[PDB]
Formats: sequence, C-alpha cells, structure tokens
Amino acid sequence: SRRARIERRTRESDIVIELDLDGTGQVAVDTGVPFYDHMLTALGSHASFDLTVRATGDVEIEAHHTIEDTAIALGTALGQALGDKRGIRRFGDAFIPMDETLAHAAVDLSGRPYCVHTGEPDHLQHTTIAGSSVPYHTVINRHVFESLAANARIALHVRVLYGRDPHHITEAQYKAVARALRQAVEPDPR
Amino acid sequence: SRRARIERRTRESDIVIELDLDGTGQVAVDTGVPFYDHMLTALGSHASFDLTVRATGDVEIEAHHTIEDTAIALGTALGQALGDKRGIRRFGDAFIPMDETLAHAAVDLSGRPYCVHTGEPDHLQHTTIAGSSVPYHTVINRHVFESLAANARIALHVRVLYGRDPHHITEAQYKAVARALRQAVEPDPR
Amino acid sequence: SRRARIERRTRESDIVIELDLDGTGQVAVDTGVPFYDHMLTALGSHASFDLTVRATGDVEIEAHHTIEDTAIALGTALGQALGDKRGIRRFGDAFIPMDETLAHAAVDLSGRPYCVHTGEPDHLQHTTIAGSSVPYHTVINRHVFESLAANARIALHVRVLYGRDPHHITEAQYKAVARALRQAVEPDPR
Amino acid sequence: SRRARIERRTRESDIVIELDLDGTGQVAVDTGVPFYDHMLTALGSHASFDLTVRATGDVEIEAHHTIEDTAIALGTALGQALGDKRGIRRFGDAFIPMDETLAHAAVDLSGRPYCVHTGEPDHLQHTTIAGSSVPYHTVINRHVFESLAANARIALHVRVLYGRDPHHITEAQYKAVARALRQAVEPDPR
Amino acid sequence: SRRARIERRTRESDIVIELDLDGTGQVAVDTGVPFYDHMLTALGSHASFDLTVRATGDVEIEAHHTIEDTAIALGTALGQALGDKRGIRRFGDAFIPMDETLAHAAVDLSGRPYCVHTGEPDHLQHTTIAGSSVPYHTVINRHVFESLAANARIALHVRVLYGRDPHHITEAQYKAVARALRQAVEPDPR
Amino acid sequence: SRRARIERRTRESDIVIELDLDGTGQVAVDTGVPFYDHMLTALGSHASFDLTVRATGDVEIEAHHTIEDTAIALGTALGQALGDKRGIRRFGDAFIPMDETLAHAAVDLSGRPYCVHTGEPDHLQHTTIAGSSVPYHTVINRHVFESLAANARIALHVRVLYGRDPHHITEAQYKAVARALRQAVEPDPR
Ligand SMILES: [Mn+2]
Ligand SMILES: [Mn+2]
Ligand SMILES: [Mn+2]
Ligand SMILES: [Mn+2]
Ligand SMILES: [Mn+2]
Ligand SMILES: [Mn+2]
Ligand SMILES: [Mn+2]
Ligand SMILES: [Mn+2]
Ligand SMILES: [Mn+2]
Ligand SMILES: [Mn+2]
Ligand SMILES: [Mn+2]
Ligand SMILES: [Mn+2]
Ligand SMILES: [Mn+2]
Ligand SMILES: [Mn+2]
Repeated sequence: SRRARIERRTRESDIVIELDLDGTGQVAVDTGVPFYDHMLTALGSHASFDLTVRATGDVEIEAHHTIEDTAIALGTALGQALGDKRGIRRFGDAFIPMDETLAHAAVDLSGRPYCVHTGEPDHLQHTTIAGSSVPYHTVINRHVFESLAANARIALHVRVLYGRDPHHITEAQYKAVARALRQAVEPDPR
Repeated sequence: SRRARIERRTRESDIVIELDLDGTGQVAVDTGVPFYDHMLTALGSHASFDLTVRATGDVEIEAHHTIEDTAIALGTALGQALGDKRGIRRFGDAFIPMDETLAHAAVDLSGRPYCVHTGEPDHLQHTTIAGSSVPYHTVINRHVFESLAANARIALHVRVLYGRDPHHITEAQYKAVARALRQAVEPDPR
Repeated sequence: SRRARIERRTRESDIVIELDLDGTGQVAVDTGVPFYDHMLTALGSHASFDLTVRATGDVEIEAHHTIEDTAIALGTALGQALGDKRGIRRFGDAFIPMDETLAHAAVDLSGRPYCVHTGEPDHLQHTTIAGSSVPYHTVINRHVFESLAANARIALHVRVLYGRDPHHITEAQYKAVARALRQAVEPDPR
Repeated sequence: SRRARIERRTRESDIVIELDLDGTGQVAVDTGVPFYDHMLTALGSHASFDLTVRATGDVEIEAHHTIEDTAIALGTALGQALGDKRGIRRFGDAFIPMDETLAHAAVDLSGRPYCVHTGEPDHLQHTTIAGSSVPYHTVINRHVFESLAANARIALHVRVLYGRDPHHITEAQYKAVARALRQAVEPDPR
Repeated sequence: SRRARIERRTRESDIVIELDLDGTGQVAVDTGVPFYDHMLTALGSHASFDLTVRATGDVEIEAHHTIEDTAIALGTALGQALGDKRGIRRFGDAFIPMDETLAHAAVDLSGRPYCVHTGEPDHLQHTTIAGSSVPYHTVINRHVFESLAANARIALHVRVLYGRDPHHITEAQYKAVARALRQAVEPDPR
Repeated sequence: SRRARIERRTRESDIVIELDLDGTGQVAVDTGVPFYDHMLTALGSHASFDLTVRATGDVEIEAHHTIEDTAIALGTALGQALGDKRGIRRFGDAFIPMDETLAHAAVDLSGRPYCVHTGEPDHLQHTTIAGSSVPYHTVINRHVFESLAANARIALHVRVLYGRDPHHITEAQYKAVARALRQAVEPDPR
C-alpha cells in the first residue's frame, strides 16, 4: 500500500532501496560503510519501517558519496511511499535519551523541503568513527539529514540538546528522526 | 456533547463563537482582520475543532480590540466546551517545524489560568504583516495567547525555539497551540 | 463656569475644541485619525471632562500636523478653561496599569510650561498603529504631551515604568495624563 | 450591598470567605498559617473591608496549597462583591513605607485579569519566615498576588522600590495592595 | 501481570512497595515525609500506576535516608515490574506546565541506567519546603531521580526549562517523570 | 485642637515653633537662613499648616546648627500636634514636578521613626545656594528630612526621580514632604 522501490545509479555509486512505511522493523542495510549501516538499521527499525538498503560506491575515496547517494535515494523512497499523504498525523517528534546524550527531532511531512540541524558539539565537525572497515566522519550527519529532507520533500528539524560521545550523539539523532517519522506517517483517525 | 456558543458584545466589537471540541476541522473565521482569520483557521483546523468565528469591530482604530475580544470570547468558549474536564488527557504538547522556524506549545487544561510566552525574536515586537486589508501587528501574538489562557482557565506555555520569518514564527505558534490543545482535550482510556 | 471654545485655523489643519473641566465624560472626538480619536476620547473620559474635538487636516501627508494642531488647540483650551486657577488642588498624579504596562503622570497646573517624557521603550520611536484608515505613529506620543503642556502652561511629567504592547503603552499614558489632570483641576476645600 | 460569601472545597484544603467591601476593618483570619493570617489581617484592615477568612488545609505538606486556595477564594470573593463595578473610582494606588522598605501597588478594577510583580530582592525567593507554628516561604508572595488578580479579574501591579527585611518587604506589599484596593472600590461622585 | 512487591530493610529505614504498572491511579504513599508523599502520589497517579508506598526511617536526622531508600526501592520495583520489557513503547516524554514553571522528562526504558538532571534554578540547592512535620530539602530532587534511574535500570533525563516557585519546579518535574514513564511502559501495537 | 508650641534653647541656637495641623497656609518663617526660610515656607504652605518658625543661631559658623535645631524642633512640634493619631489617613504621598525635576515623598505617621532619602544627584553633596545673606549648603537636605522624621516619630521616604537644578531639586522635595504630610494628617471618614 505505502511501498517504494528506488534504484539510483550514479558515477560514484549504486543504490537499491525497498521501503514499506507500514512495516514491522524488518531491516537489512549494506552500504559498505558499517557505521552508516548501523545508523540506517536503527533508523528503519525505530521508525517501524520494513527497509532494504543495498549500496556499493567509491569507498576508496571515502564514504561521503555513498552515504550521500543512499540518503538521497532513501529520501526519494520516503516521498514516493508517502504518496498524496492523505489522512496521516503529518506532524511527529521524538526525544531520544542515550546515556549522557539527549537528541530530538520534529517533522512536518506536508511542509516544504527544509532541514535545520542545531546543537551538535563542535568536535563532531572533525570526529571519525572507525573500525576494521571504511570509517564514518560524523561531519556527514548534517549532510545525511539535509539529503533526506530535500529528497523526501519534508520539514525536518534535528536537535542535540547535549551530549559527549560521538557514537551516542549520532545514534540518538538517527533514532530521533526515526521515531519522529514513525509518529508522522501513522494514520490519523480524525 | 462538548459544544459552546458564545456571544460577546463590547463597545469595541461584536463576537459570535461556535465551538465543537470533537470536530473534523470544519472551520469558518471572519473577523475583518484577514491574517488573524488565517491564524484562527489554522488553530481550529489543526486542533481538529469545528469552529465558527464571526467578528466585527473598531478596525478603523486598528485590529487590537477585535483581535483581543475574539481571543477572550474563544477562550471562554474553550472553557465552557471543556465542562468539568472529566477523563481527558489533560496534558498536551506539539512541535511545529515551519521552514526555518521551530515553535512549541504545552498545555495543562486543569491547571490554573497561566500563560508564558518565550523565545520570539525581538523584531516581532514591532513587525507588521500587511496586505490589501486591515494589517496584523505581530506584537499581538503574546496578547492573543494570554487572553486565550486567561479566559479558558488553562496553563498555556508557548515557545519559539528559533525562526526568522514573522509569518512562519506566528503561524507555527498558532499551529503549536492547536495541536497541544488537540492532544489535551482527547479522551483518556485509563 | 470652567469652559472654553477654541478655533484653530492653520494651513495644515482646521480645529474646533469645546471643553468643560467640570464635566461627566461626555466626549466626542473626530480628527480623521481614528487611533488619535480613541486616545483623546480616553483622555476626555478619564479626566471627567466634557469634550468635543472636531478636526480636519492634511492627512494625505500623514497624521503629524493634525495630531499636533489638535494637541496645541486642546492645550490652549485647557489653559483658558482653568482661568486664574484659584482654589484648585493644583497637583495631580495617576498610575495606570494596563495589562503588562504601567504608566504614570504627574502635573503642576500653576507650574511654568514644561514636559518630561521618560521610560517609553525604544521601539515606539518607529512603531506604527494601523487599521483601515489613517495610521498613528507612536513616535508622536512625546510630541502630543509636549504640545499640551506648552499650550496649557502647565508642568506635565509622563512616565512608562514598563510595558510591551504599543497600544497599551500609549493608552496607559493618555489615561495617566487624564486622571492626573482630573485630580489637579478639582476644587480644594482648604 | 457589596458582600460575598465564598466556600471553596478542594482535595488540598477547605476555605470559607465572608467579605464586605464597605466595612470598618472588622477582620478575622485563621488559615493555620500564622504569618499568612497576619498578612491577610493587614490586607482586610488596611483596605477597610470587613473580612472573615477561615481555612484548613494539608499544612503537613507545607503552606502552599492552603495559601493558594485562600487567595483564589479571596479573589473570587472580591470579584463577586464588586458586582458590575458601577460608579466606582476603578483605579487605585498606594505607597507603603515600612522602616527601610518602600512598596507600591496600583490597580485597575475593570481591567482584564493581570498581575505584574517587580523589584522584590532575590533572597525572598528562598527566605522562610518561621515561628512556633507552620512557616511562611516568601517565594509565595508573587503566587498570592497572581491568584488574587486572576480570580478577582483585575489588573494588579505590585512593586518593591527597595527593602531589606523580609517581614517588612512582604507586609508593605500586602498593605500596598490593601490601600490601592481601598481607593479603587470607593464610590466616585462624578 | 506487571506487578512487583519490594521490601527493603536497611539500618536507616524500612520500605514496602507494591507496584502495578497497568493501574488506574490507585495510590497510597506514607513515608513520614509529607511533601515526599505528595510528590510520590503525583508520580503514581500521573503515571497511571497503582502504587502503595509505606516507609519509616531515621527522620530525626532528616528525610535524606528515607527519601533515598524509598526511591531505590521504587526503582527496583519499576525494574522488576517491567520484566523483559517486550512489546512496549520503550521511549516516553512529557512536558508539564505548572503556572510559571515548565519541566520536561524523557525516558529510554531499555537504555542502560543513566540520569541527567539540568536547568533547575540554583536556589533549589539550598531551599527547604516545610510544614508542620518533617521538612523536604529540594536539593534531594536530583538524588531521587538518580536513585530511580539507577535501580530501575533506565535512561532518565529530567529538565527544568524555567521556573520560580520551588514547589512548582519540584512537582512539575515529578509529574514529568510520571507521564514520560506512563507513555514508555504502554504496549506498542507494532 | 491639633496645635503645638515648642521652644528649643541650645548652645548653638534658639527656636520657637507654633504649629496648627488644620491650618490654611498662614506661614511665617524667619531663621536667619533665607533659603531655609523659603523651603520651610513652602513646607508649611503646601501642607496646609498654620506655622510660625522664629529662629536665631550661630550663623557665623554656618547654617548647619540652626537648620538642624529648627528641623528637630519642627519634628517635635509635628509629633505633639498629632497626639494619639486617631482616625487619620495615616499614609500619604505626593509627586512634585518642578520644571525638569520630579520629586516624591511617602509617609507613615504611625510607623516607627525612619528616613530614607534616595535619588538626589551627587553634585548636591557639595552645592551651595547663595544670595546676599547666609548661604544654604544642599548637603543638608538629607539632614533636615532625617531630623524631621526622628523627632516627629514617623516614617518618611523622600525620592528624587530626576532633576538638574539644585533649587528645583531641593524645593520639589520640601513640597513633596509637605503634601505627603497633608494627605496623611487628614481625618479618615472610615
Ligand atoms: Mn556532498
Ligand atoms: Mn550503537
Ligand atoms: Mn489589549
Ligand atoms: Mn525542548
Ligand atoms: Mn500562512
Ligand atoms: Mn511637529
Ligand atoms: Mn514611582
Ligand atoms: Mn484601546
Ligand atoms: Mn501553586
Ligand atoms: Mn508585622
Ligand atoms: Mn544519599
Ligand atoms: Mn502541590
Ligand atoms: Mn548635624
Ligand atoms: Mn523657589
């Protein structure tokens, strides 16, 4: 009913997205950027979507292009899946406490495309989250949220009230977006 | 069931209000102040009220008296329609993203009459919103929210987290009040 | 007994004033500037004068000249009506709370012509109060009080202790002047 | 002629108020909070009311609820006793010097419900006035004046110009309200 | 179904807690500290729990130990009653306007034990709330929220956005925790 | 009825005071300090007293001792003339605009002896008012008001809100005291 399959082939990367807005958290994400995978998994799960993200890109350069194309593709999927947006709550918001971190997100699904991202500590503009694979530069958080809002055609305001740990700050934000989205997309019985 | 008709005749103006708390957004507002109409329409609609506002006043002086009498009358209607306030959610809140603006409202419907309005940029104390008709001075926003809370006998806290455009700042606030109200008035199944 | 009729014909405007100091608030003001009318009505009423103000002027330029000629004419009327000022209270003062606003006025009716106006928020130097007619620039408040004091030959000190709304700030001041005047003009039984 | 009997039964407390606006200072106050009693006695006396306040409440918690219910009940009594407010002075104000303290109050009895409380030294936000009985936290001063104004439907502005002693600061304020009220409620011979 | 009985015997105090998460606000609290009772009653009621708290302690020293043991015991009860936390909303938040005060709370019920308490005015670090019985030092607010979160094994973030009255600041916080908790514990139909 | 004759013989000076509180402004002052005479004349006149002040002192030193003994003697006269202070207004206040100056005074006639003098520009601490005779050092203003309050056993608060001219600042203050006194001493019909 509220589904979308988006394929996005660029010079930089290759994306397939399958999205059901009315899902049960059946989520599989594989972008070649394992922390991004973890964030998008949290996103799909906490928004109660069913979501498959499969992506390959110029990860030898860094994660930027792949992260960005995926977020654009995902936004496009969200917009198409929403259709005419009839009889939905439209507005949604969620607070996410994650240890010392508090993040928040608010959405207007029928509002014109817009993103404002505030409150994220300055050290995230140059922080790297790195494991045994391709690393994730947290400076991209903003870029992800902007690409989502611009391609879904929605108003998306994301806040960090406070926080210290970059993994917590980042995850709380993604989870915040997820549950704001979840509340917004739900049918309104009025 | 939860309805009220209020007539308010002053020297300055003439108000009729018809209010159903359990409506479907059937809203008709005509106060002779077209931006106020637009705000009260957004209010009635987003609160899921059925609302008729019909008002005429000394608009040759300016909109103040008409805007104020209407808000008093509307508050009085809200209070009467609420009755004894039995088995309702009582507390409500809503975030409204509107482009660059984020506004918020929280209500306690059984709390004593009180209004606090914070965060609105300073230039709204002397901003005019003007078309081909009677203009709207945004300095009145505060006055409207105070008159509502005082005459409905409710706690109403309205915040602007940030914003630039006076139409957006103002509308987000009215919409914020509306959805905070909507959540609060709903029956609680507990 | 304490009456005066003043006619004032200038190039800019045309004023007729009828003033009874010992009135009952029978007040009719028509200057072509509806907010000024509202202020002068509050003035006449709250001072317990009987007052007729009829004025036409170069309102296509703006209200300044008409507002100013009227205030001069009204001051002249006040002075003439007062006569030799024998056996009157002479001193008067009044506090006017108007919602968030507190204004105050003090007068010495036998003191030499003098006006001091303090405490009015800065944004009133460029605020406009506008309806469906000729607008009122609040920067003129000072000018009105000065013209009154200078032409009535009285000491008039007008204060705003605090306030936010320009309509409230302005009206409280006019009402403050009115009741200060009322107390001052009353016969002293000593 | 201008009387009211108000009974107020809440979960927190039990209030009976008998009020004659045109009294001779026949005042009896018993709320279980002896400093509050002393303040309300000063209020009734200095306003030249005849006043009986009898109150019992959850004073084991602290005085807040009892103090608040009493002030609400008293405000309601003031409003009802005032009736249509015909031919009264309407405006009133009073300065109260009390040793090193100067306090002031101004009222508009026909003005919409509003309270502004300014100038009280910061240490009163956490000062306790304590004897052999239930103590009085001066932070409640504001709360009392707000409850009065809101339930009497009057404009009430209360100022401390300066002061040091918390008993003096508090008492001067209550006395200030009292005499402002007294002047306002008096018949106007005009 | 979601119940717990906790007995806690320390050298300092003696606590029995009975908790039903799926209650109707049947709440009875008796700790020998009447303001604490009032706060815990508001907590149980506004969270829609059924709650019995019975506590005796070394109240001759002061309320600290009793307040702390009770909060630990209550946290332990909350954790046990929650069980495996299957199919619940998990996240919850609530704004509480209480006159001039605005407080907020957000919870993650499956998040690791953590508490952050911000925004409470400085004077609450040394404010006493006192009646005819054992007094309540508001500096303990933090301590209560920390003990709750640590023993329930939950993330609990409590904010005061602003406020003046210590009774209002404190109560709004407890009520905020209550409704955040209520939303979080509710079954999720997804 | 309310009269007093006070004789005060010190080493420094010689004072006779005759005071009728219920006078018509029949005032004769001769202290050998002509500006003091002018101030005390304004005082007696504006308070509607009948007052005779006759004083000689060590004016070769300067006016201080004579000014001070006279003010003490006058205070003593005021206190004795007031008697038991039965059925009087008790509280009084007056604003005095004098050109650019605004001064104010408030009194409590039954309050314990106290004086607070604020707002007087700093240059009055070393300003001299001089003619063809014995000069007047304005630093004495404070001293006069203190001696009055201490010897009349009254609360007397004197303010300068603003002012420039030392003759105006000083005279407005004396006149302010006078009319505050006048209002206070008047019979209260309640
Ligand atoms: Mn990019
Ligand atoms: Mn993680
Ligand atoms: Mn208004
Ligand atoms: Mn917030
Ligand atoms: Mn719009
Ligand atoms: Mn001019
Ligand atoms: Mn003042
Ligand atoms: Mn008006
Ligand atoms: Mn309260
Ligand atoms: Mn006392
Ligand atoms: Mn401890
Ligand atoms: Mn309480
Ligand atoms: Mn000396
Ligand atoms: Mn002079």
